[PDB]
Amino acid sequence: PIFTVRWVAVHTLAVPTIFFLGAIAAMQFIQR
Amino acid sequence: PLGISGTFNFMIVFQAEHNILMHPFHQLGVAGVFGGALFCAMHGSLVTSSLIRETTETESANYGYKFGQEEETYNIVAAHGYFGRLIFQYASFNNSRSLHFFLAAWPVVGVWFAALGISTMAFNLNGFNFNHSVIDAKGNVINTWADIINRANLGMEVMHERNAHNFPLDLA
Amino acid sequence: MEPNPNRQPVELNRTSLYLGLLLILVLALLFSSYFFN
Amino acid sequence: GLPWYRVHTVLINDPGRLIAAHLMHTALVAGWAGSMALYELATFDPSDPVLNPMWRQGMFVLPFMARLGVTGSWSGWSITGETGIDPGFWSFEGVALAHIVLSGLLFLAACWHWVYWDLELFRDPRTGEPALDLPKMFGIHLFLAGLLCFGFGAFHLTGLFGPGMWVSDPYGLTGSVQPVAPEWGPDGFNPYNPGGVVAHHIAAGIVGIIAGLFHILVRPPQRLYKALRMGNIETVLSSSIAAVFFAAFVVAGTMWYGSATTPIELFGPTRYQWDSSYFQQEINRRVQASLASGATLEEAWSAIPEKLAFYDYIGNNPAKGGLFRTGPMNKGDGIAQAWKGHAVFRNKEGEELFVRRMPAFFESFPVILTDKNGVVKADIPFRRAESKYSFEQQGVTVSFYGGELNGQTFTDPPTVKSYARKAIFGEIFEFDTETLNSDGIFRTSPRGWFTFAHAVFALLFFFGHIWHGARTLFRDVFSGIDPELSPEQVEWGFYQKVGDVTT
Amino acid sequence: MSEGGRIPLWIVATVAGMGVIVIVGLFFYGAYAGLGSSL
Amino acid sequence: TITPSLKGFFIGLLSGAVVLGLTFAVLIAISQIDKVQR
Amino acid sequence: METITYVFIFACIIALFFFAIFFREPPRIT
Amino acid sequence: DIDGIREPVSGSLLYGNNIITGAVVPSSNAIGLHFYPIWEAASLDEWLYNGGPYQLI
Amino acid sequence: TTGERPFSDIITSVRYWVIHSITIPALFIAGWLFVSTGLAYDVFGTPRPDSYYAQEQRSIPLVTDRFEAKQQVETFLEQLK
Amino acid sequence: RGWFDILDDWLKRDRFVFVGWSGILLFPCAYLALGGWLTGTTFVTSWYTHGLASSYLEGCNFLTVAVSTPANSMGHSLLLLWGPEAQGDFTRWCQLGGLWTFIALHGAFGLIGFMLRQFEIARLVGVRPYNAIAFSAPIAVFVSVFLIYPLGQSSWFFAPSFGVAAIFRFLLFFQGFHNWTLNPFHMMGVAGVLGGALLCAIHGATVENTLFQDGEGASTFRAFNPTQAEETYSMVTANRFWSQIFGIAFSNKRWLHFFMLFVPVTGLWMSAIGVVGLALNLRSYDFISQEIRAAEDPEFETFYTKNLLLNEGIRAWMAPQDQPHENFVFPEEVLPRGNAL
Amino acid sequence: ARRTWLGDILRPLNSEYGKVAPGWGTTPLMAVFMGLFLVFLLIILEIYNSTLILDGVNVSWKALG
Ligand code: CLA
Ligand code: CLA
Ligand code: CLA
Ligand code: CLA
Ligand code: CLA
Ligand SMILES: CCCCCCCCCCCCCCCC(=O)OC[C@H](COP(=O)(O)OC[C@@H](O)CO)OC(=O)CCCCCCCCCCCCCCC
Ligand SMILES: CC1=C(/C=C/C(C)=C/C=C/C(C)=C/C=C/C=C(C)/C=C/C=C(C)/C=C/C2=C(C)CCCC2(C)C)C(C)(C)CCC1
Ligand SMILES: CC1=C(/C=C/C(C)=C/C=C/C(C)=C/C=C/C=C(C)/C=C/C=C(C)/C=C/C2=C(C)CCCC2(C)C)C(C)(C)CCC1
Ligand SMILES: [Ca+2]
Ligand SMILES: [Ca+2]
Ligand SMILES: [Cl-]
Ligand SMILES: [Cl-]
Ligand SMILES: [Fe+2]
Ligand SMILES: [Mg+2]
Repeated sequence: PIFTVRWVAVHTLAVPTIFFLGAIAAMQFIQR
Repeated sequence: PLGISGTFNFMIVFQAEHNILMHPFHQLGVAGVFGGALFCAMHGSLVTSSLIRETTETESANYGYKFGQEEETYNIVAAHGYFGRLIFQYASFNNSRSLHFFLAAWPVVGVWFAALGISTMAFNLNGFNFNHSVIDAKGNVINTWADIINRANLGMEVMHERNAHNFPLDLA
Repeated sequence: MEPNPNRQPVELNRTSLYLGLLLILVLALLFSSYFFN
Repeated sequence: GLPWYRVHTVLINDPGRLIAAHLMHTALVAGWAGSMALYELATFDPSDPVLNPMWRQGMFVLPFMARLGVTGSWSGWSITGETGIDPGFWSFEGVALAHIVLSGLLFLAACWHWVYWDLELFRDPRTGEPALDLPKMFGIHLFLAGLLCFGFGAFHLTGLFGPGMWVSDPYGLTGSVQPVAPEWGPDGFNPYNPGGVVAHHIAAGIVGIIAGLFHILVRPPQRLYKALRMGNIETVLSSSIAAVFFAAFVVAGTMWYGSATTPIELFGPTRYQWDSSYFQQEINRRVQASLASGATLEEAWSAIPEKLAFYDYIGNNPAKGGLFRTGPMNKGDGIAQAWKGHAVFRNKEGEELFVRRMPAFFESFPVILTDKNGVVKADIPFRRAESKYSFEQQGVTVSFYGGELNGQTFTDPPTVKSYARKAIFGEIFEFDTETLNSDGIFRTSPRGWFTFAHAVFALLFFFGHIWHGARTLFRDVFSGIDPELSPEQVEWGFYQKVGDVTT
Repeated sequence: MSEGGRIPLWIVATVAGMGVIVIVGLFFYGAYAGLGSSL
Repeated sequence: TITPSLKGFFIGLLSGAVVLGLTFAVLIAISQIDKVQR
Repeated sequence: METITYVFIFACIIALFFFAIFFREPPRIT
Repeated sequence: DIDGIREPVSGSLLYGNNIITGAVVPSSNAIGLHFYPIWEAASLDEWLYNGGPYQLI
Repeated sequence: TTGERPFSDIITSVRYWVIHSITIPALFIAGWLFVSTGLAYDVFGTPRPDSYYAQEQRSIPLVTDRFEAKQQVETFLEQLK
Repeated sequence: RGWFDILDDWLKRDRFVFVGWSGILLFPCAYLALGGWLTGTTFVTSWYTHGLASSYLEGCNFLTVAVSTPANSMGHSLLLLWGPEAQGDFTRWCQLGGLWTFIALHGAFGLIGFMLRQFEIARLVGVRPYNAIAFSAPIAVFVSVFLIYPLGQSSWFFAPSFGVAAIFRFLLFFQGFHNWTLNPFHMMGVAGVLGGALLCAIHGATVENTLFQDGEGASTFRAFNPTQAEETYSMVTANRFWSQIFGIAFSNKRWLHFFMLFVPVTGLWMSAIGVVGLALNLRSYDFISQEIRAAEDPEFETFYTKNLLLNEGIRAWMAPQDQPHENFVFPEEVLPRGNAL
Repeated sequence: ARRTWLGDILRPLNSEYGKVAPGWGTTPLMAVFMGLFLVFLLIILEIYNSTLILDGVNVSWKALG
């Protein structure tokens, strides 16, 4: 189980980003 | 107008009638001059920071450079090393020609777009309009910051050239 | 009296004078409206 | 030669002349205090501490003299408005004179230390080079500061041997210099408790003495001496500048929000006292207490002190000024003469109406009158053609209770409107605008001006800190980087640990 | 297999870019439908 | 005795202490494992 | 006197342009 | 008369401006985009009232 | 070189895309469901389109009390039937 | 030997992402400021603090989303999650505007962290710390605009909110209430920023158009070598050109680059000073002479008084919705308006 | 350099330039005090801010009568 500073730096940004993009995608289909 | 306060008048009325702050070309213009300022300070401070030692403590570092000298006056490798460690190795310019081209291109293109902003809002293709864009399930308007901007713009609109309009719409 | 060894000559070259004067005169041209108010 | 912005660096290895220069700076500051005091005494009008106190008169050092117990003139008056007082030598004039003399003496000492710069004291016994043992100097000076801090707390502020400090009631009506006991409970850390100021100086004094003795007797760790460059006096300049901008931000803060050490009778009220209608609330409380006790309206409002009413007026709000609107507040709205009394507005049906107050943000504000529930009942229209709430339509009248207009009622729309216009500023006053040729435009108080100067100076001193810290920690390279800076220290791959050549 | 080069970088770029286009495009569609549409 | 805001103050204090402590325990551990050979 | 001040300062600035251009310290190649 | 409504706006130092408020004022709205050189005016006084300097400059 | 393996070696590697063709759609779908199931609303306190006003009310529920602001918000939410 | 030295070793390794001691502060605070802003703009409302929608979730777009300031009633509350207002409730914390002080404070400490990084890397690489020094200007601007300015006003509410349209509103507010364009400190700011952009452009272009031919390619970028001793462009030809075109020219490269540091840094610092004045409403709002004359003389008009009329418009038409806590009701008849409009 | 009566008296106070304690010395103790100081500053800040609210501590002009 070997992480690196670069791996961590990359993923603390990339993982939320994909999650959020899925969220915002979904939001495009909300109707009032 | 050819004056300081006149310039501000022009700007405010422009915002009233074209919502230029919400126009992407003006936004690119801002990115260009903010960015220009930033990169100005950046280049300046990096080159300054890697000047090769040619002077003592009691003289200006500038005497370390002689006009017309053939050798570069600073350590571009040191400068690059610093900047690459500050961000990451590859956002940095090791090539001075590409660097200086970027320094020319960023503000020049940004300002080109600023000029095109004014020159197209000249034909009344205005900034984005999101007035009452968000509505709730009943139909009530849910204001956003766009709508507050609209209220300010309205203030400007109704007050400008207070004796010049006889008809309800300001069509020019 | 022993002369002080910490002394140092001072310089202002001509280009620095022009820059300085420009700075002062342009600052003055800017702030004077506010001084008269 | 030296560039103009470096001329003073000739002092860095000349302790004697450094002391000379510091002496001269001290002489200049002391002299400025003396002169400023004299100028203020030459312009200050002591005849009305109620509607023309110092903070209306653009007074800046007078309140600092008063804060610590100097309240009287050799001429017989006092700032609390007493007569036939004998202040002793320490009048405002005495304080001023003292600072002038101090200035002179410091100037002379400066001359002497400048000429006799080459004292044995400044030489290192070993190397014979100029040398200041900064860590021990810090000890000595800390100890001194602690003794003086403690002494100021335990003797002066307590009145044990000294005058005490300015204190007042929560509405700044009855301020005076009083001895103050230390507060040793948690309320000592209440900014509005003077007791805490006293306790602070006592405890922090003691702590200063103890840490001073420590810093006298215990050498710095090698690692700290190296890391902070304790051989280099500029390190002391960097950290001292940091401490000082910290202090400057703190005094700007407590000047703007208020504390036990920024009383409203010396510096004027706060912007927040207006935001929350602090004084209007106390005024209404007193009035209602009077009514409930069987007084008439005229009596209840006439029982309101002019001083209190004056606090409830936006012309005394320090957030109503202008950067280039210069001079005393009196130069704007005028020299306040008298409370006109409380204005009660009524419409033709006898409903009492309330003028909407101007918030500090607004240079100008409309005139709008509502009932108790906040429903619009009257106003002054911009466009007249579809007006529904004009004073003429709604038959608005104004009656005054207390002050100069007590018992009077006005019904003609122009006058009613005029007083309404004034009512957006809070309580209404008569002003002398001819004496100073006042222009009618609000100016800030010394509370404002102090806050401004010190916030700005703090912020600039942050740059000072950054600059001199950099110059300390980068001394080796500040004439340029090593001519042969190997392409293995600035490039990647060559070294494991950055900078470390042995990896 | 961590073998670096097995998938041609131009194909990766093309696909990824097309993805970006798709997602932004969905957001722009969203500006005209549902919440934020003014309708 | 202890007000809710004082309780909260202690909670913040401790939260920050735990965060810094964990950070430094981890950093020190990693640095111990991953030693710079000389 | 305000007008005279504004115009004075301006005039001095133009003068300065003249000296800074035509009476600059000449650049010299080493 | 910048907006062509006989409401003249003062821009110069001698007519009550400082450096911050001063301006050379844009030509009159009654002119619009018409070319207004000095010689189209009946006089310099007319020319000045209508913002001719702005166009020249 | 910095010591780690080049990114262009990774994003062109089969292993990378084996991992991420799973993890990326998973994260995406997860955020999607964070919104589509309405959880986001209840986590951040964001009004649904039917929840800005009670049916006949037309005044913003502006917080006006600093220290019982929590209570005030709870009250505003109760007033939505 | 010694955990401190070991740790220092590890922090300062030349990895892809330099950590350093500075990173211990920088990375968490920066990450939390950024993450806070993305979280807020994506999911969080400003209904209870402003009466505004402000997230993608509510239907805002990139231009209109924001993390908004807390309600005016919060004062200058630190609004900590565990504080007296939120009492540990994350949801109410968001609703009460907690994310704004979260982002402002983690952001401040982050900026501190970054400048510390600039120092640490300068020190480890062996160069002078001018980059840090220059970063003092972004610092001054952030601290004065996001901290000092609202600290001087009634509450955090009047701080800038973190969003595009929100910031635009901040601009217009400062025009309408502060007459900020008239302020000589703002003017110096503008001169430093536009002058900076000018120097960036002109310097870049000049170097790129006085290049020596150092290869045969028509694309000239390849003809440069990082370790070369020679200047890549002619300072002499550049100097002649600008001397003949503009009348004056740089002749000292070191002065040129220091000046490029000096202009925008000095500009931003001046603008910060002006904003500090505005914290106290200490404005450059009026020229008293102008007002005395205009008050007495209904035919006296300048661009200055015209602009004041615009400002009055802004304040009246924008204040009820922009300052909801004031509960302003401005009947139609009191709204200032010119003819017809 | 010139000796004086007072220079002679003061001499020991400026004689130990560069003298240091070995190693880390009292840096740990110092660290502790700095920590306590940070906590103190946090306390008075939060009290002034009304984030920390104490019995008998009224942070108002209405503190004492
Ligand atoms: C039990 C005995 C006792 C008592 C009752 C007091 C009482 C007090 N102390 Mg004292 N003190 C004591 C012992 C005591 N002290 C001891 C033993 C020491 C160690 C020597 C101190 C050291 C000390 C310091 C350093 C300070 C006090 C201060 C005070 C006052 C706090 C109220 C206030 O107005 O804060 C207002 C000040 C604050 C709330 C602190 C602000 C902290 C800032 C935010 C840190 C960041 C600053 C940095 C520059 C960033 C700014 C950025 C900004 C622009 C956004 C109060 C009179 C404070 C004071 O003098 O106020 C006038 C103060 O600053 N004391
Ligand atoms: C010799 C003794 C002496 C005495 C009794 C006075 C008395 C006075 N001075 Mg004068 N003054 C003096 C010397 C003196 N001065 C000198 C030598 C100078 C030139 C530097 C001045 C320059 C001066 C000016 C410019 C002014 C005065 C003013 C005054 C009056 C207000 C005092 C005040 O508010 O200070 C407030 C003092 C402080 C807030 C002390 C700050 C302490 C800091 C925070 C210490 C931080 C460092 C320390 C090492 C921290 C650690 C300590 C440890 C215990 C923890 C008062 C009558 C004021 C006045 O009314 O003028 C007419 C005024 O404006 N003085
Ligand atoms: C701590 C500083 C300080 C503060 C807060 C005060 C406060 C006050 N003074 Mg005092 N005063 C001071 C120091 C101070 N003074 C000093 C040092 C002197 C000697 C010069 C005086 C002499 C003095 C006199 C003679 C009088 C006052 C008066 C007053 C009152 C009105 C102030 C006013 O109109 O300001 C106006 C402020 C401004 C117009 C702001 C100036 C901003 C400068 C010009 C900006 C410069 C920018 C720079 C050039 C840019 C560089 C750019 C470059 C780096 C690129 C007010 C209580 C008046 C009073 O009412 O007394 C009864 C009064 O008559 N003061
Ligand atoms: C305790 C305060 C303090 C002290 C003792 C020093 C001391 C020094 N500074 Mg530092 N500095 C400080 C605070 C201080 N600084 C602050 C607050 C800033 C930000 C404004 C700086 C920014 C700074 C820079 C950028 C530089 C220095 C340099 C220096 C060194 C040479 C100074 C010189 O010859 O100037 C000579 C100055 C003049 C001949 C004229 C200056 C005129 C000024 C700009 C306006 C007039 C102000 C007026 C006279 C006094 C008002 C004082 C009051 C309002 C505070 C010297 C050790 C220089 C250095 O490192 O050299 C190696 C250097 O380059 N300082
Ligand atoms: C180093 C990085 C760092 C820094 C500087 C900050 C700073 C901050 N955070 Mg953030 N945060 C961080 C990382 C960081 N955070 C991380 C990793 C997370 C995820 C866990 C968070 C999640 C988070 C949340 C949810 C919140 C904050 C908040 C805050 C603010 C208030 C914090 C506070 O009051 O602590 C108080 C506690 C301390 C400062 C601990 C001090 C410990 C002392 C020094 C120990 C003393 C020991 C003593 C000397 C020993 C003596 C012995 C003797 C007694 C015998 C502050 C600006 C709050 C905020 O932003 O509100 C708007 C908030 O709500 N943070
Ligand atoms: C082609 C697009 C036109 C707009 C951008 C043009 C870049 C150059 C314009 C700046 C001129 C500055 C003053 C002259 C500065 C100067 O002298 O530059 C010189 C520099 C180097 O010249 P060379 O002679 O080596 O190469 C140019 C020719 O000789 C061909 O080899 O020119 C270039 O690098 C041109 C590259 C353009 C290749 C396409 C660029 C695409 C840019 C895309 C931007 C899109 C932004 C959208 C908004 C986000
Ligand atoms: C010798 C002697 C003597 C005498 C002394 C004297 C007489 C002194 C005086 C002194 C003095 C009388 C001093 C004064 C000082 C002052 C000053 C030092 C000032 C300064 C100022 C400033 C610095 C300012 C600045 C500014 C301006 C100008 C504008 C606005 C802003 C500002 C504030 C920045 C005796 C007999 C005692 C005895 C012994 C011997
Ligand atoms: C707050 C808080 C926190 C934190 C959190 C976090 C940390 C988060 C993160 C988050 C994140 C980290 C997120 C992200 C997101 C992202 C996004 C959302 C993106 C998008 C993008 C886009 C949309 C793009 C665009 C573009 C550009 C920019 C340019 C190019 C073109 C294009 C168009 C592509 C905690 C828990 C501590 C506690 C509580 C509070
Ligand atoms: Ca529906
Ligand atoms: Ca008059
Ligand atoms: Cl207009
Ligand atoms: Cl019309
Ligand atoms: Fe360059
Ligand atoms: Mg939508």
